[PDB]
Amino acid sequence: PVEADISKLEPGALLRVKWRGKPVWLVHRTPEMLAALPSNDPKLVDPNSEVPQQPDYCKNPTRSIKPQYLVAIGICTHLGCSPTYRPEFGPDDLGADWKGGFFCPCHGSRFDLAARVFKNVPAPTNLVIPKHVYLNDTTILIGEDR
Amino acid sequence: PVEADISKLEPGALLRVKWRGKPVWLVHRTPEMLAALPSNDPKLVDPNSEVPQQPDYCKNPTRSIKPQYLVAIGICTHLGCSPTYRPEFGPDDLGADWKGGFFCPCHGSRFDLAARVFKNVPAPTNLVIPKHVYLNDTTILIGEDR
Ligand code: FES
Ligand code: FES
Ligand SMILES: [Cl-]
Repeated sequence: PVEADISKLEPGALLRVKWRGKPVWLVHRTPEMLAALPSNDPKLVDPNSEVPQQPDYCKNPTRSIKPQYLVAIGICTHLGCSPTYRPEFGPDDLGADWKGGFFCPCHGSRFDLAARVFKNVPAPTNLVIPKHVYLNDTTILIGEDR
Repeated sequence: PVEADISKLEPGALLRVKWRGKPVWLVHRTPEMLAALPSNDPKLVDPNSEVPQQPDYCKNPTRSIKPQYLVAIGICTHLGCSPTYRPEFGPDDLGADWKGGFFCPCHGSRFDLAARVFKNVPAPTNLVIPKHVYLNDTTILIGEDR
């Protein structure tokens, strides 16, 4: 397992740590980012995380233990590129209704800020969330849980 | 880093985990084993761990964070063989005054239960102790400390 120190992870920032040769992202979500997540539901493939792409303690609307932080494996579920992080709302290239999320540059799959995949892109499932647990408020252990 | 679950490590037992290609041993020491350590001092090369073969939080008489468990890399400091674990006191082959420890089969180097090397053997230093930290009472994370 690897320890992720989020003590300096500012609002909207993304921290990358390596685990089992894979990139693990930790995103500090703002209330604004969180407020828009439910609105994505109708446009998502698996808004309720029914596909087991995460431990049960992350099978929820924000796919996380705490709303303030998203923890997920930064690998596209289509073929494995690493998606770009696009937290800004409504950029011209992604559409005015874009509420922040991730965009895979290899074949266009899109995921929201709970790493849930949108309908009709090559990726068929929400990004994988690894087992993890908070050791304390500013330290998340990735790879193992209680 | 590598997690070592010592929840089932009984008194006197030794757990082996692999870290960076190296064998890491975790030994559950009994009070009897601990009681005998100071007596080895006069016969040891570096009883106070002056040679930096370990992190500072292990630079002490039991070369460990807690007395109950010894954590060390199981590689002989002489030429690299893997020492045998000999916890029993006074076996005929090692001597009646033997208080438990390690015996390297390749050229006879001896180390005590704090992994400290005895005088006049081929190995010149105490076995290396890797950086590590307790995640909780029965879980040790090897390869990192904070
Ligand atoms: S690898 Fe991500 S859209 Fe194909
Ligand atoms: S390698 Fe251990 S005594 Fe030589
Ligand atoms: Cl081994």
